[PDB]
Amino acid sequence: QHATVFDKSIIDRINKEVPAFKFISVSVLVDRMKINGSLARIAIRDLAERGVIQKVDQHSKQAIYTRVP
Amino acid sequence: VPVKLAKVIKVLGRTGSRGGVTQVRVEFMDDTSRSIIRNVKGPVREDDILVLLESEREARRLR
Amino acid sequence: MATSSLTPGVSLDENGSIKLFNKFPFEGVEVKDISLVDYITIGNGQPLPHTAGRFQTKRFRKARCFIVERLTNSLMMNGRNNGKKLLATRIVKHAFEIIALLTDQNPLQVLVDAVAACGPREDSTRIGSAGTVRRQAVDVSPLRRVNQALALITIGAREAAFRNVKSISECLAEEIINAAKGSSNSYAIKKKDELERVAKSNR
Amino acid sequence: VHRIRITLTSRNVRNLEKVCSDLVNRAKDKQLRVKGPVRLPTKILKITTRKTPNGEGSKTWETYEMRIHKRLIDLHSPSEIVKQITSIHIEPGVEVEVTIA
Amino acid sequence: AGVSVKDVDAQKFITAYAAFLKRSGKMTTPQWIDIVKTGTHKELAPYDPDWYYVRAAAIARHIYLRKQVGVGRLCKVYGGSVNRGMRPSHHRDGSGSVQRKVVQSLEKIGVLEKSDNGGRRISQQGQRDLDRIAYSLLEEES
Amino acid sequence: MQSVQCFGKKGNATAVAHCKVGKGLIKVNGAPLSLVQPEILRMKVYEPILVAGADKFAGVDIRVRVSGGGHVSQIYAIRQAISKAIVAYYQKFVDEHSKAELKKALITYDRTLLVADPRRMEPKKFGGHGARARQQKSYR
Amino acid sequence: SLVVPDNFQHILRLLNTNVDGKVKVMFAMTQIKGVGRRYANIVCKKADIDMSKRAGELTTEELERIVTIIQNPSQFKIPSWFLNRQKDINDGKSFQLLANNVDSKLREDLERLKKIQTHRGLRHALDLRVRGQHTKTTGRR
RNA sequence: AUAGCUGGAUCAGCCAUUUUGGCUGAUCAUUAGCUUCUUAGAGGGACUAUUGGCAUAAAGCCAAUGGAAGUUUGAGGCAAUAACAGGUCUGUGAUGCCCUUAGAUGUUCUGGGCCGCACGCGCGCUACACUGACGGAGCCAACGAGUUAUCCUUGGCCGGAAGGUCUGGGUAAUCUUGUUAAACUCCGUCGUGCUGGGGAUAGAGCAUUGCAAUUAUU
Ligand SMILES: [Zn+2]
Repeated sequence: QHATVFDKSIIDRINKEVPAFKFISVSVLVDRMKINGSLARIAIRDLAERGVIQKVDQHSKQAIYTRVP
Repeated sequence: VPVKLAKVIKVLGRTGSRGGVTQVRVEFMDDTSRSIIRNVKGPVREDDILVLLESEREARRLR
Repeated sequence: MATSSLTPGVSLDENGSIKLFNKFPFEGVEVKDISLVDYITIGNGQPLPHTAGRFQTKRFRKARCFIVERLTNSLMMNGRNNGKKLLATRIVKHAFEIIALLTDQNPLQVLVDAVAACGPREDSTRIGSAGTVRRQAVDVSPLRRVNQALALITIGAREAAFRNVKSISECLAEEIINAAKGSSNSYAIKKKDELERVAKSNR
Repeated sequence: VHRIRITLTSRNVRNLEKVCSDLVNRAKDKQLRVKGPVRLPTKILKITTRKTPNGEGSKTWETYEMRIHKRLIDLHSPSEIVKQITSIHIEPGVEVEVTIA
Repeated sequence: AGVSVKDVDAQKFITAYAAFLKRSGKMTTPQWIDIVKTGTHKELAPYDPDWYYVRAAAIARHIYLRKQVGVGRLCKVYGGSVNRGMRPSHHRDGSGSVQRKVVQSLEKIGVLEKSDNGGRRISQQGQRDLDRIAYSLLEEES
Repeated sequence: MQSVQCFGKKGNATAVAHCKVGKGLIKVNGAPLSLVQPEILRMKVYEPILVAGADKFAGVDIRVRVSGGGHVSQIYAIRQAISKAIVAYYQKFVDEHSKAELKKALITYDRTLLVADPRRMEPKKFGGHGARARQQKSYR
Repeated sequence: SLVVPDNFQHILRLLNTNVDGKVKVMFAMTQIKGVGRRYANIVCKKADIDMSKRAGELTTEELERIVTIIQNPSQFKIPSWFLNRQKDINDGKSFQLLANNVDSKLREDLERLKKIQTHRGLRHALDLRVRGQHTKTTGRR
């Protein structure tokens, strides 16, 4: 099972854990943490306007993102 | 040491009860001599490379 | 130079770079594992894996087919998807770019090394005709080696991604990278070892 | 002012061609804007039925074909020449019809 | 530079024209705001509540690309495969009421005009708006 | 004047072109070559353009209409139509040796661009839905 | 995009049924008997509540207004052609079906069809299909 | 001119435009000449030519350039010969024999039916999920059919596309019809759990077809 309680920890964790890896998508974040799917793409969309992640090629199922360098 | 590549240039025909196994004459590179006959389960054409481990079998035919 | 049409410079730069792959180089990749040359068209550069041509008219016409195209053809399994090449091409493209993102070397080189390492060397055909119904050790041809490697990789990817969150492209990429090197975590390599050990046992 | 359109529908290729040749030759004997033959797409009717009178036997289906060929001809002939050519163009197996307006 | 919608991305243009129509906002959508599934082929409720605007933009572009568009033609081009229960899927047209409502709404806006030989045609204002929105989309990159 | 015409087919698909002298303006049914109905089927259309470059295409204006066939049939038809239109233009209006080198270069890197592709589906025979596939026999 | 430190109060009893706490509202409302998919979507849309938030962050006012709208659908400009029951046998009006009432409506319809002793009634008593289906090969075990 | 192309009476849309226009086209029997693309009468074309090799250096065989064509160019049709104690006397005013014929094994009207089930056997169909489902949007084919009283359907309008409304196109590559299909693709959700994959199964109203739909046509 995957937790979905917004206990103020997930948002801070993902914001400080994005630089750990380069490829960010629903398939890898499920392995990374117990994410139920909604926050999986909501967090990525909310971090898109920030300069942390750079887009490469977006698709309906998934979108490709890379780190700052 | 067990791994030694060899070459096959001719075929002795399609053998085997079911016909799915071919028998061809082999020829090693490091030794131009020592021509052996081995049963190959795959389709073999002229001038094709073979990889073989148990180099001392000298198989004649398959029943 | 440009015309009224947009004509993006990516295509022009690709043509200048001796028509490399979609996003990977073509000049500098060759089969390094011995005993599988003259049967994989690594040098035949094609912008897309798909090629609607004749691949079965001749006895050995299959040997000149593109290795990526043959793998897409192998991925055509599961008659639910028998005939959906666009899905297979997208999955292969996503797997290849993920491999490039993971490791810097050419994903085609990863692919060629994976199929070469997976390809069985010693098999065991059945004598039949009742009796002891035993089996005898037999070597196999390079073309059948590629066929076994492609089938084992595809069936392993389908089994791994049959019921899981991970995508089919990701599972295929994981299988290819795990088969290109020796890590003992590849289902295709396990079947390779199993076929070898049973062949030596009945030899 | 008075354009005569005649039909050249039939199934026998030889007899429809002979009728068409006859009227075209007459249209060339007397100049009437020398409008030549016009060919229309073939209307072929395909029907598939069975061969066995009963239900016993293998699944065999017979397909029959029925095709007809149409041609149209436009002429500027007067009434007397039109009635004359129709009188001489009486042939078996050929159906003709003239539309005035 | 003589730019038309032929050299414009399809989905991006549809969204942009939907937003441009949203600026005017005079569609006056009917009572069935979010309950009609635009025909029998569909089987659930749309997840984008603003699909009326994108539909109107799509019709305007469709009438620009084509000559005449009717209600029956709109149903056959915006229908889809129908899950007829356990039986194999077939193709059925959509509801004509929704398509007629959008056509009437667009004509009230002033983008579609009736013409002879049946159907309708694209208005002069629609053609001018199509050209200007195509120019704006091409020049949107500074 | 300097203009030719040609066509291209891949079975039940046709694409007839009309070459002309110009300075580009290359399009495929209104939309340019860049914008087509599919996205993963773009390099197939781009296959003959990149081989000879765009400098040779800077002196030609061609618009090709496509009608019939599936998506793959259409993209093969249009790329065949543009390729044959270009070689027809360069056969009739520049040196024969230049045409020989262009055709040979296209032949060496040819995804059946120039040569016709006689691919057809065999007629369905009675006894089963498919031409060769048949209903299973209960054998008992 | 939304406030993370929000309020959560697990599940609550509703119409003698349990609504899931940490579950998307579309999924949670299907747990209520008599609720489908389009019905759940339209009632929530007419209730005017944010779709992104799940059922675990709802407040008392929003919960009460949503259920009251469901209790009285036709009064809140909900079209009557969608309603499952129109021109009820007993009520004579297009009454809305619920969860607790359908827990006894099925047996009420069974007694309605059995007391008057139809052919459909004996089919229901004998547990056979009522429509003109076939059971020679199918309808077994 | 029962279909397309161009010129031309025929006009609309702006970045450029008063040599500075590209484009979609609107009408095309208002008018002219042409079939690359539509049609069919006749045809041409390949015969394994052409060398490179086997086979008793015949009959015959393999590979390759050119070409469209090599498998007898492909796929089919008619198909000698006799055999089944095969099927059809419920297609057949095709029929021999047995039986019946008035209280008819004759004609005909109504109701029940061939579809009636605690099962065994078949031929096909549905999903067992993210390769899917839902939702929007760009759109890409062929073969075939239709009214003499009574069929195929367009257009404005009402609707719960299930129907009905009125002028109406069509005796026909002129009207449906260019059967703008599906599959696919751009984007968002369902996140992996027999759940929004899958609709077995039960109930309430809305219409056409049919003396009329119970044993729910659809
Ligand atoms: Zn009969």
